[PDB]
Parts: sequence; C-alpha cells; structure tokens
Amino acid sequence: SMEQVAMELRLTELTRLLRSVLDQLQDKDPARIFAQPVSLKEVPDYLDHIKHPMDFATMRKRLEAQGYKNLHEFEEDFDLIIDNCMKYNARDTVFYRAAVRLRDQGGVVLRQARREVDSIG
Repeated sequence: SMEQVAMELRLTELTRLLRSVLDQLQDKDPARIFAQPVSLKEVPDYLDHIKHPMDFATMRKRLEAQGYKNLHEFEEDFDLIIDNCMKYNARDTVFYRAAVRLRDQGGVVLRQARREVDSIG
C-alpha cells in the first residue's frame, strides 16, 4: 500500500534524524569509553551486575536496521549506556565521570531532537 510506503518514508526520516543525534552524542565521548560493548573476556562478571548492557556500536546496529520506532526508544538505549556505567563504576573513576559528562552534554542535544521530532511530526 501507499500508506505503508508513507510510513516507511517517516521511519526513514526518523532514522535519518536519529543518526545525526547519535553522531552528536558520540562526539561528547572523545575518549571512546562508550563506543563498544563492555568485554566479557575482560570483565567476566559483568552480566552479574548489569542486566541490559548497551553501547554506541550496538545502538548504531539497531539504528541501521531501523529498529528505533520513536525517540523514546532511542533515549532508553542512551540512558542505559550512562546508567549502567554509573552503577558498575564508583564515583571516583574516570568511567563514572565520563558518564556524568555525556549525560550533561547529551541533554542539550536530546532537548532539541525532541522539539524536531514533534515539530517535523
């Protein structure tokens, strides 16, 4: 149908907007602490602590399969990256501090993406 195709053009455009959001959020992590999954070879107990691991490469794979239906789902994944880090790592670590900075900095980007999604439909 024509409706299904119109829908698919909107998801494609949302995917387009979310890709730009993702790049902007990832720039706020120049150390690349959040680029890749936590290694289970290097942190063998990780899944005993963290039930839903997340990272920017995993988000990108979902993104390119158009697996984000709306901004809320994309934000959920971003929040996992931060929230998992802040639990597993203590307050006085470079990792925890990097998460705080990414949250703070990403907030600005997410604030305007929400306006852009509502605005453009």
